[PDB]
Amino acid sequence: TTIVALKYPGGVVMAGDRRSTQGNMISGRDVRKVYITDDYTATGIAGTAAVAVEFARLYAVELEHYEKLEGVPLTFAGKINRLAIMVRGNLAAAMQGLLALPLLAGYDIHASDPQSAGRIVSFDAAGGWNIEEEGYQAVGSGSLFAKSSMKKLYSQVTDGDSGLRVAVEALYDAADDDSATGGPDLVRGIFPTAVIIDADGAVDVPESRIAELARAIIESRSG
Amino acid sequence: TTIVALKYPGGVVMAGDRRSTQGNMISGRDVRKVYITDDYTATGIAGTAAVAVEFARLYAVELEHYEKLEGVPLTFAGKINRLAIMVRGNLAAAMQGLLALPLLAGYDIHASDPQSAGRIVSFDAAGGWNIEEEGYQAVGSGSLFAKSSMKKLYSQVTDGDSGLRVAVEALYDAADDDSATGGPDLVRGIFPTAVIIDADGAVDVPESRIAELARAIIESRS
Amino acid sequence: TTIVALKYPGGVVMAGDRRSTQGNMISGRDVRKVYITDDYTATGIAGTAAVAVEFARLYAVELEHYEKLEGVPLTFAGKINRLAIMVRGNLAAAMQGLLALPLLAGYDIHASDPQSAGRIVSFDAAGGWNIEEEGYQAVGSGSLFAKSSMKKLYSQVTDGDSGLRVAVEALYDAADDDSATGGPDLVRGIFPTAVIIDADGAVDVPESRIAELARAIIESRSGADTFGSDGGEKHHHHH
Amino acid sequence: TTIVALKYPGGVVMAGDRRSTQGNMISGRDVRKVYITDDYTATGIAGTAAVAVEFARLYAVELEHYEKLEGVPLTFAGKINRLAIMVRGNLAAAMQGLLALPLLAGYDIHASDPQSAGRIVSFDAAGGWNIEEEGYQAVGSGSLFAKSSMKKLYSQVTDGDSGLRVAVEALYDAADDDSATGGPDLVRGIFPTAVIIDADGAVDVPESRIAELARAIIESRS
Amino acid sequence: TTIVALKYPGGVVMAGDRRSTQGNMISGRDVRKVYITDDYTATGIAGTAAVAVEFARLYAVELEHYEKLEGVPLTFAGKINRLAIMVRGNLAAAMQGLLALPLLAGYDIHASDPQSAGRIVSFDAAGGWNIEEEGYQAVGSGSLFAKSSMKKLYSQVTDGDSGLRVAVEALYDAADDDSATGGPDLVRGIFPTAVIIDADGAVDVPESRIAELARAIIESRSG
Amino acid sequence: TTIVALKYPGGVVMAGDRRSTQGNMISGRDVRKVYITDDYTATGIAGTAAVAVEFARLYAVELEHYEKLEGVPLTFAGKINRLAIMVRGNLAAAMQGLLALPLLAGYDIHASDPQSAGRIVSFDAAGGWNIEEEGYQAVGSGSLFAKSSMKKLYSQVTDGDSGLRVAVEALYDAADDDSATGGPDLVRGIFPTAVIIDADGAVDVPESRIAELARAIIESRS
Amino acid sequence: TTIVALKYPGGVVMAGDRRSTQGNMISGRDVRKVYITDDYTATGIAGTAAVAVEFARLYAVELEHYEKLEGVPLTFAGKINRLAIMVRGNLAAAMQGLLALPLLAGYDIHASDPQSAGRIVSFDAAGGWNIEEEGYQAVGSGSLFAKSSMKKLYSQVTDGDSGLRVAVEALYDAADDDSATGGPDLVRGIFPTAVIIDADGAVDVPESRIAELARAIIESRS
Amino acid sequence: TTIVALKYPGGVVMAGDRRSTQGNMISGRDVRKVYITDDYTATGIAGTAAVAVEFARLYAVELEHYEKLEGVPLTFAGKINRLAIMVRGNLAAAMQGLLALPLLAGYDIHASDPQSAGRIVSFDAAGGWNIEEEGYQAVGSGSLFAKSSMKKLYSQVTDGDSGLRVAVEALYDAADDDSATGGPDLVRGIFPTAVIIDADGAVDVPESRIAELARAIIESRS
Ligand SMILES: *C(=O)[C@]1([C@@H](O)[C@@H]2C=CCCC2)NC(=O)[C@H](CC)[C@]1(C)O
Ligand SMILES: *C(=O)[C@]1([C@@H](O)[C@@H]2C=CCCC2)NC(=O)[C@H](CC)[C@]1(C)O
Ligand SMILES: *C(=O)[C@]1([C@@H](O)[C@@H]2C=CCCC2)NC(=O)[C@H](CC)[C@]1(C)O
Ligand SMILES: *C(=O)[C@]1([C@@H](O)[C@@H]2C=CCCC2)NC(=O)[C@H](CC)[C@]1(C)O
Ligand SMILES: *C(=O)[C@]1([C@@H](O)[C@@H]2C=CCCC2)NC(=O)[C@H](CC)[C@]1(C)O
Ligand SMILES: *C(=O)[C@]1([C@@H](O)[C@@H]2C=CCCC2)NC(=O)[C@H](CC)[C@]1(C)O
Ligand SMILES: *C(=O)[C@]1([C@@H](O)[C@@H]2C=CCCC2)NC(=O)[C@H](CC)[C@]1(C)O
Ligand SMILES: *C(=O)[C@]1([C@@H](O)[C@@H]2C=CCCC2)NC(=O)[C@H](CC)[C@]1(C)O
Repeated sequence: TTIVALKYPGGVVMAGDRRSTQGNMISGRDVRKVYITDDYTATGIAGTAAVAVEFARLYAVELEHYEKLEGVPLTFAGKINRLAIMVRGNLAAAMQGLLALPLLAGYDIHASDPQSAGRIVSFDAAGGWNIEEEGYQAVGSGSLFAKSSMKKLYSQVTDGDSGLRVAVEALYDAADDDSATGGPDLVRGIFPTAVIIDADGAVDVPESRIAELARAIIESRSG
Repeated sequence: TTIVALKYPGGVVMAGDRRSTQGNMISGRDVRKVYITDDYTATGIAGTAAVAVEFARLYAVELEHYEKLEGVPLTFAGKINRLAIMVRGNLAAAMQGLLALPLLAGYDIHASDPQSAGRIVSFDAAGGWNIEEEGYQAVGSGSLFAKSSMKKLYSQVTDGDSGLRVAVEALYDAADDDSATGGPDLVRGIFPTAVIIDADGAVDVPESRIAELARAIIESRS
Repeated sequence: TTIVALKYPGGVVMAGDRRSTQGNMISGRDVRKVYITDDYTATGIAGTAAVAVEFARLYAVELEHYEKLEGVPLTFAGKINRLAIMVRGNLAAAMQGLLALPLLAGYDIHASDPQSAGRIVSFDAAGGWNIEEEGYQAVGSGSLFAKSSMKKLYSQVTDGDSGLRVAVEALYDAADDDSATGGPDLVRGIFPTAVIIDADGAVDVPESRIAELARAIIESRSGADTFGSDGGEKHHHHH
Repeated sequence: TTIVALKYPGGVVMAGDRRSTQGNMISGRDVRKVYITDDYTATGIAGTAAVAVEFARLYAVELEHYEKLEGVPLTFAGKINRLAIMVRGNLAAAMQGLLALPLLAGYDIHASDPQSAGRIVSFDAAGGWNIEEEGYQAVGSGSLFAKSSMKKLYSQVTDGDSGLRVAVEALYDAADDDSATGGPDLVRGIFPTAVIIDADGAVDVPESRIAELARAIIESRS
Repeated sequence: TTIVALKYPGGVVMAGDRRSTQGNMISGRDVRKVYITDDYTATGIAGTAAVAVEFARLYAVELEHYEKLEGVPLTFAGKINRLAIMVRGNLAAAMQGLLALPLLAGYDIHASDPQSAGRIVSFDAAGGWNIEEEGYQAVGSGSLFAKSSMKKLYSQVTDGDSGLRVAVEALYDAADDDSATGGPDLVRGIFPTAVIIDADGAVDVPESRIAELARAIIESRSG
Repeated sequence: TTIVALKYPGGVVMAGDRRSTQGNMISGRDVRKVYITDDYTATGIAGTAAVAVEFARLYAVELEHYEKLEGVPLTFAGKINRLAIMVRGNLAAAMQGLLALPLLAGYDIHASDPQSAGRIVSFDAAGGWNIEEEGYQAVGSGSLFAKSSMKKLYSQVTDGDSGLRVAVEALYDAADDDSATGGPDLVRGIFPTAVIIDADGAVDVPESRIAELARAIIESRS
Repeated sequence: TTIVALKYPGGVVMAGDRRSTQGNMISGRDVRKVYITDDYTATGIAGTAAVAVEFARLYAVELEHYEKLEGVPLTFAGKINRLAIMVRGNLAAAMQGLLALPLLAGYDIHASDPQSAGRIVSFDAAGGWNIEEEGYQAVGSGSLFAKSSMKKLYSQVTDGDSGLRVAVEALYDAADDDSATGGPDLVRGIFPTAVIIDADGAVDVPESRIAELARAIIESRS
Repeated sequence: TTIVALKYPGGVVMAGDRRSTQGNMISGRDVRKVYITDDYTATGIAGTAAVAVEFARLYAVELEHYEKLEGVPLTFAGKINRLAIMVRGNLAAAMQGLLALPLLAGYDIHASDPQSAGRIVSFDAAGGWNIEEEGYQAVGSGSLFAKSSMKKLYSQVTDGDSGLRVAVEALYDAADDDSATGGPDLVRGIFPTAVIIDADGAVDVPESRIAELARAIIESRS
């Protein structure tokens, strides 16, 4: 698994691979690992699928629940805290192998400066969180490969589209070096999924845009 | 890893993938796992990379050693026995994680009927061997996928070329389902290696022929 | 054990073998592993026999329970969630050798496009589920053999009968390679069971069509075996 | 695995199934488990395949080795003792999972009464042996089913052919109840192998004869 | 990690490095480990990030909670006891690898002599506390190097400014000998954080001030 | 520790960091980890220092020993085999926490094409070796960061100087992400060491050249 | 750690060292280990710092709590029992390494004979207590050294001042032989603390008096 | 234990504390840990006393043995290697708890520049050695304190006497923070021992010079 997230001027993008495995066996090729959790946030999760999925589903319900009860959404800091508490609650199970780690991306409508209102937050198994300041982050078995790739490509990020391209290329580098991360599948037409979030909210990136970027990356390296 | 071998009218073909890993990490993309061990035999090995390479190397030396000392090569049965003894000798080390399992393919110049002189032999960790009679075999983490694929494609094998095509497609199916087996890499131009053996001896299959077959398999599935 | 499920234009079919074992011993030859759980869904279970039967029985009760209480059946997504929660609830027991894994097949009456309303969903021990979209799935010790077989035969599925045939052939290939899966028993007349589900609902497939399909698969392999050889050599002859 | 042996008036018959497995997986369908070890004896072996084959191969060499060195074959009791010593020698390996148990069938040319010169001997992991006196014996995971079947069918053995039939039916019952034992495979035409030994020596039973008995048992149960 | 604290005439200073690691990997470069917990106290924490952060957050809430309920802030001794009880409460978890150890610095408004009203308190895993009487203390994997450095530099601490400079140099020595403690990062412009507390209260030291001190220390040792 | 090696047109460069640690403690700042082992080869080693230093020293003696005894140096393949055998010989100790892994760089004087005569070989704990074909390799705790960095920078390598620059930058990237790898120390004036090998032999890269490259990388990133 | 207590005509004195350690490291030099727990009692504690401090603090609160609620202080026997019960309550934690052992010294206002109203009570991990009647006692890693020293010096105790001198010299002897007990630190001017208790109540001994005695002991041994 | 060594213009000095312990108990106050091992070298050892003494004794014999046999002393590099091999030989025992680590100080008569001919070499449990390049080193439980102290005082070393003073002060700081290292004992008149080595050879520093330095350090800190 590999999930990446990066900030660009005016927003944030999060993308994830489609592979699921059982030991060495490829058991899934179209899993979606990045979810829009509310109008301004997306959650990507690595680790045990059952827990990962529950986290994303319960977390979206909890965010909207607060909103309906209180009339206003939680502040970004409050959203982070709720995710952290949810991860912390799974600590015992995690020690027993049901370990799941989310990566949170969002756009803070209340931030002072809009161009930098993008947010990336990582979490550890005990519920510790860290608001990323370096511009990008990644979780999963291919995360180190992805991060070392973004380290070299990040300077090319100037807007949402160059942001998305660097994210897809980082996932491509993760797949190139980590057999547990799925690369673009040209035969079946399956590609990484991605969410972009800016002042207008969180939106799924259309598969055809990702397909085009992936094919370009492949062609480019083919020579 | 996946190494396959299958028999076709007049000979045998053995093909192997190119991937090496360390845990989930892809650590190699061009490893050669199939070796010509003498004029009429090829060995493909799965398992611990260090042990596999050493088995193939020592085994070829042992075969030629006998030939130079005695003036004639070992009978095919003798070749099988030496490889089995070599595997048996690694049993202790294997239980400690140094396990390697070879797959042997050959053409028996002394067999009565030439069209069926092809031989495929598999081995277990204790040195047990079995001369295959169903037409094909495979070893490695992708072997079950490869064998289930060849079970459906084998009736198409009628000569060396259709044999080669089915072998490459079996490796393609193994890579499709086993993350530890490498599929054809069109970006880097790296494909499975293969050896064909018939009455004229063992010869490495040129990469261009495999690339061709691989692209046709991919085109067909898209 | 092997349970398979596959989608065909307009529906879905699920079929299961009949073997039960205790170690190497064959302890049962007529176990039924595929259940109609409601009018539009079937459940096939692999693993610990005791837990498997209980999951199917309790799940059917839970689906009907909701229907009687609320006046309407659960949406397909809700059916999936309930089965996932039930599996998750057995996680402790499963880590202690009581593990069971279900495979769910259904027809979604509320799906937009009827020809593809067929649904196949797999589950892992922790309750994780995945709606299958490659057309087929299988669970049990013979599942890898069944899936590799279906991978090569799936392009032949064009309707319910060809789908049934392919499912039976996949079970046949699983039994051919997995000693824990039972093949067709011609001496006793026992064959895999199957359920077909389409817009008119889930129905058990009659034993006689499955028996016919099975003998046809066997005669066909018998013929191919004689036609074939080992790179030219034939080591056995039928007599 | 299931190997059976039974005495009939004037000789003995030994038959074995063809299945090899690795966990639940069927890894082989034509394995031969019964060997003619010398002119008057056959050995069938169950357990670890590597070791089983070595035993049979080494044992035949040892019997013929004695014969060439001393000019005469070992007495039947001496043949038993050598086999026992070979099994005992594998005891450490066996406790480590490489356990193989042979079943020995023979015809004693030096026995006083020819009609009963047939011999069946079983062995345990420590090298203990027992000359069977009840008429039949079996080894392997399906042995209990085979023995209970022979217990009911043994009164039908009156000569070599009815003995061969009972042995095949015992293997059929073992496969019917033990998933590790292979039944007759009508699709592939593969059947249990058998060896018959009488005053004229040990001979392999032709496959066609076993196929016919197998079909009659199946028809009869159908 | 290294957190240092030292008393100077009239107050106290606490400074912390910015590194977070996962095994040998540097996983963070801008973590803040020193928090102002109330108007007159600061808490620096080493160990498990998740527990560390939760300690500081809950501790700040608990101190203000008492103040709002009772109308007056807790005495300094009461503040120490509350932190000790919180640490003790994590002992079972700590034995499971979730260990966190705080270092408390404060200014006691009720102390008789103002020049020495500065306070430094250390804590062990069982909730034991000790009010430091030798002028400085440190916690974390680089604490012994920091303390041995302050032992030689402490006589130079005559006021809050030289106290801040020494604190920075002790952290510099900790980073020089402990790979788990981060040194000043001149390329990215990231430096240790610090808090100064005197009769006017606790205040964050501006990063620019720390950067100047760090550059000066670096120039000096260069020759 | 991080040691990197990369091929450039006409040769090869190997560079290593200078840090040694004991747990979290920095215990050394000027360790040299890259050695010229003969006129055309360099060895860099990661792992337990006592064993690493021993391996480089013993290996250079072995290479020269052969040369003096036989009158000619070992072929490159033979040099690889000797290093592999030495590593294999330490396996028991390595499972005991004494593990050391070398990285070998060389220039093959007997290679057909001089521009590509550069060689990079990696080794695993069991003595398995692999001649690298992707152009670069790295060993040590910072190796993955270094390899990911070189993957993006490798296309800039057109000669020995750009090759050296990319190697230093890879080490810089390794130190930026791995606390166990030492970055350039501007205060003390200590920098990574490097060896360049081309048709004229292996020569140590002067510290001043490395220092200029390091400063340029630092200025570039700030 | 070392805490000593001894009876003198008319009262009792308790004194403790100032060292705290973490393994071999000296982590503290001014810890106070002897507390006045009520007007007529002092408690000194050895073992886990966290537990010892909590024992002294909770115990003082419990004694005064009883006094305020009931209007009169607990009898000396009651005070002993409360401390024993508190120690017993820590048993589980103590078996887990959180072990602390108190030493209690007091003056019993209700005793018949005032010259001997001094009391010293020791405690074990399970809450067992013992009223010491031999004149002195000590707890901590240096206690055996302190007791053997007091055994030889005790006959010199004739009043409060000589009692104080013997206590300080016993702590001196403990520090002389036990690296975990701190000696008088002349450089920093830190000395053992002490509490004296007689008919007028418990009072802290001024540091200057202890420093004086310590200097005299050192002069004497020089 | 703490043993320090530092280079000064023209030579080197090595000094060690005098304490030996058994658990928390001080079991010795006058142990000598620094030995002159030949005319130009001194060895200081920490760890298990039995093994430490054996090392110093055996090593001095080995150095002189070579000299008598070959007519010339070993080069400094050879002396290092011999000590390393001796340490490596104790690795199995060290794992079992008999761990001893030497620190080597010497003056290399064959060095090009005399003012810097001083040498300091440290060793790890596996026999790994490192020629110190930053001016000083220390071994033992108080070594980190001693090194952090020398890091601040080293710029004061300008000759043999200031180097000896700084070495004594570093040992004083080690004793101040490590209960296992002995400080100057003014009551008994026992101080750290030291060896100075320059072009004229290794000589023991007279106790009176060390006593004066120690008393001055103590008064200074008072
Ligand atoms: C990824 O972390 C991975 C996925 O299978 C899993 C599936 C769906 C969404 C959550 C992530 N988890 C694992 O355990 C695999 C094995 C290493 C995986 C492919 O990495
Ligand atoms: C295959 O068996 C595999 C290869 O890495 C290895 C490399 C070279 C030749 C021998 C075979 N061995 C392993 O351990 C991997 C993980 C399961 C592998 C990719 O399958
Ligand atoms: C299959 O999964 C299998 C069946 O015995 C069992 C029986 C009835 C319904 C649920 C499935 N379960 C087992 O434990 C056997 C051994 C691996 C089995 C035949 O596979
Ligand atoms: C039988 O004993 C069996 C055979 O696989 C084996 C193969 C060839 C000749 C010797 C016997 N051994 C096993 O381990 C299997 C599983 C228990 C087996 C099928 O019973
Ligand atoms: C420090 O103690 C350290 C920090 O990562 C951690 C991070 C943020 C605030 C609390 C302290 N904790 C650890 O576990 C690391 C291990 C080497 C650390 C760098 O020392
Ligand atoms: C590197 O591999 C490293 C070095 O300390 C060591 C020292 C000198 C030359 C050989 C390599 N070895 C280790 O054990 C450290 C910790 C993982 C190290 C810094 O990486
Ligand atoms: C003494 O018992 C000792 C002290 O550190 C401790 C500190 C303050 C008051 C209670 C006693 N406790 C220990 O664990 C040390 C090690 C043996 C100690 C110095 O003896
Ligand atoms: C020091 O290393 C130490 C000494 O007792 C010992 C004695 C004589 C010369 C060799 C060194 N070794 C130990 O085991 C003690 C306790 C940890 C010691 C005081 O440190």
